Amino acid sequence: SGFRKMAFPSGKVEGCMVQVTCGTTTLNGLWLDDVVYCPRHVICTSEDMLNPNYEDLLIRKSNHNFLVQAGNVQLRVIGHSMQNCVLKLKVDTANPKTPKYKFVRIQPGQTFSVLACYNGSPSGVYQCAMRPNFTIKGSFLNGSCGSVGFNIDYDCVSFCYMHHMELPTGVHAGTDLEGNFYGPFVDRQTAQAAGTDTTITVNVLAWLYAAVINGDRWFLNRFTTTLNDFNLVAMKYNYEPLTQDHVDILGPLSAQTGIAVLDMCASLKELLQNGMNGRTILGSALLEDEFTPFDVVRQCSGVTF
Amino acid sequence: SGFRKMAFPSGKVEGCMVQVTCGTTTLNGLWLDDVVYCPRHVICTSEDMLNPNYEDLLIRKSNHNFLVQAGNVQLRVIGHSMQNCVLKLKVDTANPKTPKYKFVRIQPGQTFSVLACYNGSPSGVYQCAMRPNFTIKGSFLNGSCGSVGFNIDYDCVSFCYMHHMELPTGVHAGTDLEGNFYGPFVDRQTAQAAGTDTTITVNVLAWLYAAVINGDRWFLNRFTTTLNDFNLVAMKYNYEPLTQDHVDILGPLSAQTGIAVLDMCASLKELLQNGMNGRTILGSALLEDEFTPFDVVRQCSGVTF
Ligand SMILES: *C(=N)[C@H](C[C@@H]1CCNC1=O)NC(=O)[C@H](CC(C)C)NC(=O)c1ccc(-c2ccc(OC)cc2)cc1
Ligand SMILES: *C(=N)[C@H](C[C@@H]1CCNC1=O)NC(=O)[C@H](CC(C)C)NC(=O)c1ccc(-c2ccc(OC)cc2)cc1
Repeated sequence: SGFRKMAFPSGKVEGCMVQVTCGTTTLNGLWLDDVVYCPRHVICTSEDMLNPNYEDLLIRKSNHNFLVQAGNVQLRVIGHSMQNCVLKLKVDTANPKTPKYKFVRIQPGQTFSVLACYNGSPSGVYQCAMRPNFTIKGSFLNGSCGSVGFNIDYDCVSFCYMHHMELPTGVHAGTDLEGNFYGPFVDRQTAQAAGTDTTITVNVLAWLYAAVINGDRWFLNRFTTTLNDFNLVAMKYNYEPLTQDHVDILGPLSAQTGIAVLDMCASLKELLQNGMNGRTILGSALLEDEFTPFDVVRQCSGVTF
Repeated sequence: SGFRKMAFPSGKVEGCMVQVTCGTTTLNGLWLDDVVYCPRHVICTSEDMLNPNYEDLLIRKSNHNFLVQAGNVQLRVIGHSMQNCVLKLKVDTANPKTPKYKFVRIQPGQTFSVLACYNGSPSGVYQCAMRPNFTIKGSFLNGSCGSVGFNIDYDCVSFCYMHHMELPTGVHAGTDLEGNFYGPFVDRQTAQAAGTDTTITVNVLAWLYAAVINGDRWFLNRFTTTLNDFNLVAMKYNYEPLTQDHVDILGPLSAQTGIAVLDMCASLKELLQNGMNGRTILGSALLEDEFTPFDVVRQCSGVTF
């Protein structure tokens, strides 16, 4: 076929989104069993987010101060607690649409689908990678907080991300579903540095394998290299160094296409220091690093759920 | 925020996908009310697709020759008919998950979401434009036929596409939900020409507006132009000519950003004949034409469903 950035089907996550209102602040919550999960800054006014003391702010809130709405039907809140940067609301009704689910903390370079939501209603779905510097390059307007990132394994939804804020550079930051931020970020309206981002080398190689499978072969060169030699050029171009663990993850793709990983590194090497000369690869004029080796295999093998 | 290629949430379409088996051929069908829709080449063997006589082939088929499966539950087929290149199977049960829906035939340049499916099970979702030459640049493996393209307006699903085949260039071709192909294509395994594709000019301009809204402004130039002058360069670069209808569609974006459409054309003009000099716009080194002016407004205004 061809190759597109593909999100997981979002139906199972759609059935879990609700609207959470505290005071005049509304955002999105995730309703699983009899618990609703949402960012704790739902309790902040505009003035509060400059420097919030979340413990002090939450003490002024009671259960009935939290309005939780799914569709035109509301849940009754019978308990609340704050875990790290997330707030957990105990409701009197278990979500009849709860899928089989898990909470996972992903690693940098891994990918996931985002269901962007407003007022508890789904708006769109897109695919994201967790950058090495633990930001994501999303698309998020005011009110999008509480939108969640997830993967699906057959029938099981692994939630890995919930959106909390945008950085000065315009990239996005958030937490796992236990409320622990990815990266060194805090939920406060203050200027925060993400630090140098780097290109996910193993993902770029997976994509070059995807290119070969789909007929794009012009970049295949006549050289080879070593891991240390390639990593010398990786460092110069802000690419993650490649390890034997990464070569092993690329192994299935190597063995299907007959191109040794160190040969694919030599092709990438020449691309890095000679550019693309105005050509394209899989329809892009840049090297794409937001497909994992697993994503490539899924798309080229037609995995279903 | 930022700007990504965004698909509609797919939950409403997920509830409509089934598996259709005739003989040893299996593909995807769309179950709406008590009718299942699927490509008519479900009735073909491998040898049949070289030169099929679909009327002759279908006459040998009875209702009970069609196996329709949703999950581990099956539908009983009580009628069949062929409309253009689609087959309609009447079943004894109306889909309890049928959304409010409509069948629409889209225009070239319009966009839609694709729910790629295998064996009746959803695999992923991505966003597509109908090219001016009536192909789509999808991602489709064997067994993906019957996967459908759609848009969503609040609660109503507009089905516009169902996948039938891949072309020699690797692009994809299919029908509306009445079985009429987009483009000059036929459902036969024979070499077919799509003809010269061209770049959707109004979509490129919408994306340049999206860039300005999201902080990318370097391409804003000091020149202007006229419609005829711009179209002279559009023709040279295989861009659709721009009409007053297109300027009018761009009007809301013009009036929000304060950039006259003819000024944005002059910037695009210089980009076309001077290139991007190795810079990027919204993270791309190419001019993107698969966002409509409506898609830009939706993403920058947070439309929900
Ligand atoms: C959830 N509803 C929103 C989602 C964000 C809105 C716009 N795009 C988004 O991703 N979350 C919030 O508004 C956050 C609330 C706090 C309590 C975490 N805050 C922020 O998203 C935020 C924006 C900007 C800045 C910032 C940038 C630059 C400088 O100096 C140059 C200072 C501060 C901080 C926090
Ligand atoms: C549905 N299950 C598939 C989806 C396609 C499979 C692989 N990628 C796809 O999009 N549909 C089919 O296989 C079609 C059945 C007929 C009856 C429409 N046929 C084709 O998809 C097809 C592939 C290739 C060619 C072809 C290409 C080049 C040349 O000469 C250079 C001749 C023929 C024709 C049809």
